[PDB]
Amino acid sequence: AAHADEVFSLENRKQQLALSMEERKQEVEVHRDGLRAELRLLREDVHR
Amino acid sequence: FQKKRRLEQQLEGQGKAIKGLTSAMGRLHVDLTRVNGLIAANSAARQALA
Repeated sequence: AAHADEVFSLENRKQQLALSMEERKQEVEVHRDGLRAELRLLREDVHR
Repeated sequence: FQKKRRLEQQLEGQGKAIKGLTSAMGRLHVDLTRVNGLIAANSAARQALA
């Protein structure tokens, strides 16, 4: 029972780490996308 | 003769109890082996997950 509890806790922590990583990675993805949009608008303005 | 018959009946009762206890011991020994195997498997799983 003790071993099973340890294994179950480790599996929960693994899955939660994976999901939190997915969330944070998407957040940085959209942040970088916004930075890229600002970048391209700046480039066209400076070229004109 | 009544006394002898009664003592005999007690004898077969005790013999049946002995045989039942031996059967229970065999079952519990099998469960011992199975549980220890599960212990080992879950220990390996714990190391892998860590």
